[PDB]
Amino acid sequence: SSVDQKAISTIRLLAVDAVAAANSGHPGAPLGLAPAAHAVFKKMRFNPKDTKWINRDRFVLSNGCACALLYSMLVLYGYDLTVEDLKKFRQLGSKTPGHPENTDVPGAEVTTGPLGQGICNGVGIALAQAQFAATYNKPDFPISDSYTYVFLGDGCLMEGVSSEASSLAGHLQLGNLIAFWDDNKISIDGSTEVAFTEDVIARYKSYGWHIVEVSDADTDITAIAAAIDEAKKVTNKPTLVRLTTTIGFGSLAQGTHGVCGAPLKADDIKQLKTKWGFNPEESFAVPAEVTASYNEHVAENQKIQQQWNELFAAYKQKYPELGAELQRRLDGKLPENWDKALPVYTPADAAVATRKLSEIVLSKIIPEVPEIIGGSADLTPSNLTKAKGTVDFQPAATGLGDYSGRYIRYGVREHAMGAIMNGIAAFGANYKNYGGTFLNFVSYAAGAVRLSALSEFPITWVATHDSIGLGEDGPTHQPIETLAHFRATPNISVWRPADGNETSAAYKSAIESTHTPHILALTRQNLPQLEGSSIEKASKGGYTLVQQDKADIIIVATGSEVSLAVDALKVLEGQGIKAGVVSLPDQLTFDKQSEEYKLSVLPDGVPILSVEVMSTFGWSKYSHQQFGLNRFGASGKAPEIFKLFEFTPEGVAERAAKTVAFYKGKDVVSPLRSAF
Amino acid sequence: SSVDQKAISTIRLLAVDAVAAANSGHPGAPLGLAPAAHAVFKKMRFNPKDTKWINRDRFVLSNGCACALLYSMLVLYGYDLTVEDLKKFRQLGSKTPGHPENTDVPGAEVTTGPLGQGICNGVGIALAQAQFAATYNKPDFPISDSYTYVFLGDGCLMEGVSSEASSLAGHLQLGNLIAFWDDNKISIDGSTEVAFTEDVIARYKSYGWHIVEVSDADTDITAIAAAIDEAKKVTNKPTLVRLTTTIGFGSLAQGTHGVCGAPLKADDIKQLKTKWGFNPEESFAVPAEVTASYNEHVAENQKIQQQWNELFAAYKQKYPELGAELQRRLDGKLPENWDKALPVYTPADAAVATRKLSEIVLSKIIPEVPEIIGGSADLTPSNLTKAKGTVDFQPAATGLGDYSGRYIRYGVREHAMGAIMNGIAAFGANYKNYGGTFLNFVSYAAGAVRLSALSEFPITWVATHDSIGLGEDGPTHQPIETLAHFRATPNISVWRPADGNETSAAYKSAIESTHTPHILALTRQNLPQLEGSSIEKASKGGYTLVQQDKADIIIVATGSEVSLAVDALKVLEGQGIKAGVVSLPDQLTFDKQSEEYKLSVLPDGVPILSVEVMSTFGWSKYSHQQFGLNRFGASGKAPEIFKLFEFTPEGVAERAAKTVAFYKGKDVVSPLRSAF
Ligand SMILES: Cc1ncc(C[n+]2csc(CCOP(=O)(O)OP(=O)(O)O)c2C)c(N)n1
Ligand SMILES: Cc1ncc(C[n+]2csc(CCOP(=O)(O)OP(=O)(O)O)c2C)c(N)n1
Ligand SMILES: O=C(CO)[C@@H](O)[C@H](O)COP(=O)(O)O
Ligand SMILES: O=C(CO)[C@@H](O)[C@H](O)COP(=O)(O)O
Ligand SMILES: [Ca+2]
Ligand SMILES: [Ca+2]
Repeated sequence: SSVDQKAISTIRLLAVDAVAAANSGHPGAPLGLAPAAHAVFKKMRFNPKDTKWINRDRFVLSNGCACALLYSMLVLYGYDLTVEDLKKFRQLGSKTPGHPENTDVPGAEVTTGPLGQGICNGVGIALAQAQFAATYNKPDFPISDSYTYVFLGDGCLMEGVSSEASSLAGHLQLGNLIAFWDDNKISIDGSTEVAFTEDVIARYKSYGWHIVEVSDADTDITAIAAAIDEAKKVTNKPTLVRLTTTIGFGSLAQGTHGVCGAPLKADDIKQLKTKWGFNPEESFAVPAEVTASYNEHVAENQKIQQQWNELFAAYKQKYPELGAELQRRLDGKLPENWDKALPVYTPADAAVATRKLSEIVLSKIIPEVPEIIGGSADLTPSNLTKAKGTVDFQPAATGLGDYSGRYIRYGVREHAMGAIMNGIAAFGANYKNYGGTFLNFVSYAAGAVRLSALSEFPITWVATHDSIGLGEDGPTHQPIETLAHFRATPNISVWRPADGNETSAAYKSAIESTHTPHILALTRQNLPQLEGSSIEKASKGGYTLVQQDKADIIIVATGSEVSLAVDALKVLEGQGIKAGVVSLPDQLTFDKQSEEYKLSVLPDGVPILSVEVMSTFGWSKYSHQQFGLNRFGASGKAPEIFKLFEFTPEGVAERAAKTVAFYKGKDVVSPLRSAF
Repeated sequence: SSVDQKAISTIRLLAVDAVAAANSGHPGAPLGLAPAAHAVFKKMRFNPKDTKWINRDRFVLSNGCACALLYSMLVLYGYDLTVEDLKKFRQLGSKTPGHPENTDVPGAEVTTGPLGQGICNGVGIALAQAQFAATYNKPDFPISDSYTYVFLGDGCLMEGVSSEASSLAGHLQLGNLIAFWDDNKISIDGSTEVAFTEDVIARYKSYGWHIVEVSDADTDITAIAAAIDEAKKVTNKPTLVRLTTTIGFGSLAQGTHGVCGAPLKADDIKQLKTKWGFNPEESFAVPAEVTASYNEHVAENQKIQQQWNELFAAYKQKYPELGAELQRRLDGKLPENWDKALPVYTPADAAVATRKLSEIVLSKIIPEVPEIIGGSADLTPSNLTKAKGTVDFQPAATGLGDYSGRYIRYGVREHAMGAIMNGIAAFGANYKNYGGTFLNFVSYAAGAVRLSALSEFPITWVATHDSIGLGEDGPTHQPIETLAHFRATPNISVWRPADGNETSAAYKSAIESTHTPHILALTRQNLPQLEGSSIEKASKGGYTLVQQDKADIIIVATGSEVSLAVDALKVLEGQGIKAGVVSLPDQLTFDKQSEEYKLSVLPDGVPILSVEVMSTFGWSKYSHQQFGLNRFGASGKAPEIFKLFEFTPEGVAERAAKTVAFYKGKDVVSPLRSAF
């Protein structure tokens, strides 16, 4: 219609003008996708004034560099984002950053831009929706029936992470996921003929996706809407809608890679506007008829949400227990005193691997906290991430699980597991979700892990086999750089618990988290229960395990090296050296403590030696000398590897004694002191 | 035949016995794949006594946990690996580590185990072979005509990196790549029905691969050999051979996930041996008839290599220039004085972004060093990785390039680009190959990058847009943790050149490298030519740029922050503070210098402040105080971001002055000093 065309032109020109004002950014895909964005948002249920409505449809822009398009949609629909914000596109401190950030942009469900992530986030949103609906929906009470709409480009389809997630989403028959491929035959290097000639459609059919092809997505918004209708009929397959578009549609440079990621020339913008009936002298024009048309859809959606609120109230009357649970989750609140389920240990209990302590924690807290779900990337019997008696998340048609299940079989797909976890957290409803693999292969998922931190999502990696302690699998499996990498990433809690109490503290942090992803570095090998550990002390991230007034040295250690440090203390005593021991199960949590608390753990006037069997990077924040492993490991029985590298009570004692001698007659201040 | 069956049983039992002796490891896939390994090695051309013969067929075990199978093959064929080594499987210091390592295992082309890597390495070996053959082959001189055989499992097929590489390998029509899928319907979590139900075959057809299906790969070695013959007829498609096998074939626990990764029970091993005609009381049995049969094939292969050597000698007679070039490369030697092509700059030259300096270096050295090839992951016009006038590596049938081309269009496939680079280096012939992306997205390829370091491959990442200096794309694009991560990985040179001379030094290191991967962290933004820089000094990794006898402080910086440090020196002079400046373009290279050299750069008795606009991790090796960025970045014009975070001459000067005050009346020793 005339107003549809005008809306599409408005979107296109807002995006182009935003890029022009910044003299930076990507106008091509916004021009090519504005018809589809118009059609999809008209089909979506959402409330610009309540971005957290749990039964909203979700939209994810996986091709995040097209975000001038997303921002234009959000402005036009009256989210908390204005034309003045668009005018500050890509400007320092603005609400319109160069790639969409869920923490900064109202209506941005996730942080995208790194290619491949958004579509996987969409799989996770759709996974959560299916699980949520199976958990809460009752006859006559469709509490959850929302869709997940994803836009993606060729770039996302080239990134392996999207293949992983698309395979898994097809396997999981996620019929409320509808993704749209911007099939514009152009990427940054030029035509896709130079690097991307696969039959995408045949590939997606091989995953079990439904396909709808829209041959003229530059203009045929009727076919785009019909493709959504068709997709919604196919309740047991995610759908890929092939949008054949011209990148930069309308531009003089349409269909060229130059329109991909540079501002258009001024004269190009003038002819765009004139051909579409706009004033070439005007920027950021918003015809009131477009606002009005969009406001009609908002009003209708707000009435749908109003009715949903009444449906929820009637739900709480009919299903008081489920209803109260749901309200609690939508309030962002864990069950009262849920943490009384955390296992507690004493020094009289047996040695246990922290992977096994983790299993035991999950077995106790999963029954108490329904919003915990999680899985493993094909390492369930090694990470120990499933609680006996839970059922797998599977479409019931397979006979292998149900959508009400709580345990996800991710397969050998660490990267997509990371990004799917981000989408599950993004869904909301207080989901506290986790994913298991070996610590060394969390690195396969770095692209997503970093976005967990940037997005402030409380996801949890259950990262077992944390060190040379795993033994025979050898240096291809043994972390060296991994903790340093993730500790150097802002906003990642990297817990390396030493024993049962510390593992309960780690999970207490990970589950209570609302804005910080967690990585739990867990052992293959057994560790003793420590004298002096508790959930309370370990919850401070770092704490004095063995207090030694008159210490000649303090040894600060994590995980499996805390027990080693305690054994070294006994060797040192025989050498006439008095040591204290600090356990530092999470450096981030410790960092957040008060300066006085931190100085009580790492005081002035005593040399401090760190001990952790991987990179020494970062450890100078907490120590004067560092005993770590800065070379790759070895394939052998773990105790022999530790002996080889002198991570023995005697080897630690030797380096502690050298540290005491090194600082003899020097003044020593806490590593916590800084010049600035 | 009878001896074929006996060889297959020998292989199976060597593998099972190796796992049994270690009481650790994976017997299931070795049992299921021994028939195929027997058939493939019989088709392969190789010399156990010359593992570097450049026209050998290559074999890659992508499912590296099956390496008891690889080791058994290598022992049986008389590589420098014995039955005594097998008996030390997974034992500290042995030549039979738990996953195959090219540095430790004769006949292991690459380091595998991390799933997905090997098949991508195979794509790279096959890419190099195609390029090598196109470069050197002449009529009547098939210098290079070898195949690349890869075994892989379901796990590798689930990992996104293999999808990337398989898409690209199909695009590249790599007809000498033959991969074999162990289709045994089992992974660690159980049946593949729980997580991996895609139509693998249809997917591979969608990439343009040829398919051969072997329905009984437990016994039909005739069909496996015929599938190789068929694959070799299809010269314009890589082939996937579907091997339908029983995991753990023969074991009481065959076809169960328990046979995947745990030693078999002793009684199981007894019945294996009895059913196949072996002595259940005997371990590591090697029937001499199997040795003999295998030695016949070796002798035939050695005669093929002998004839190849004569073909090469005749080649050098007919094509003296090409022949001498080829001999030089097979000797591992760069062209004499190739480095005289490196650009050199003075302080009178204009400011240049180090990405552009990189382009200029490549434009000068590519014509001089034919063994340089490389590409970009769809960022060619942003990384600036193509030299004008080179042609792309493409099958000529596309019209878009030729296999003699030297520039690879990797598409948006960073992880596979990493692992393909490892395979290109693994091919040998002195290939010095590179791959461009933004530094922040090198992290997508961490799984492969770590294996570059562990494998000692001289690959090069051309990693542009290294910091907040890139500006508007914002925090999803700006590295914070990235250098710390890779610097904390053993054996990665992480060059962050400050100017033209330093960028030439970085490439001199990267191209001369034979055992160390390089990451070149390069700027989007322009940087000045520094007074005091040179290729000679920067080649030391760290060097005194501005010497100040009587320094009150030394500022050590890298890349874009070296110019900042020099500007801070001028501010400090006005505040009555004398500073020196150290440039540290590669910490690893610097670390390898003599202790006296390093102390001349970072002396005792002077506080040292580091300045680098990302994580402060690692910097305490070189400084007393660290000025870095330990939070995510921001979307804005780069100079405004630097101002926001006070990476300005005044902000650096302020922190330098606080550092001088902090150490007033303290004794200061070089950060290079250690207690142990
Ligand atoms: C993981 C990752 N790699 C590389 C980039 C850089 N990049 C942004 S867009 C883009 C091109 C992808 O092309 P396409 O998705 O087809 O976008 P279109 O040009 O059609 O808008 C690339 C390589 C990125 N943002 N993330
Ligand atoms: C990147 C990566 N993720 C996880 C692992 C752990 N792992 C080793 S084998 C394996 C199972 C893969 O199953 P499959 O390849 O089908 O091997 P099969 O059991 O049939 O021998 C897993 C998950 C790994 N080695 N590398
Ligand atoms: O080794 C691998 C990865 O290649 C897995 O098969 C697990 O390592 C199984 O062993 P556990 O450590 O769980 O006992
Ligand atoms: O921004 C992206 C990645 O999303 C690319 O489109 C490049 O950033 C293009 O800009 P230059 O920095 O090369 O000028
Ligand atoms: Ca495209
Ligand atoms: Ca399998």
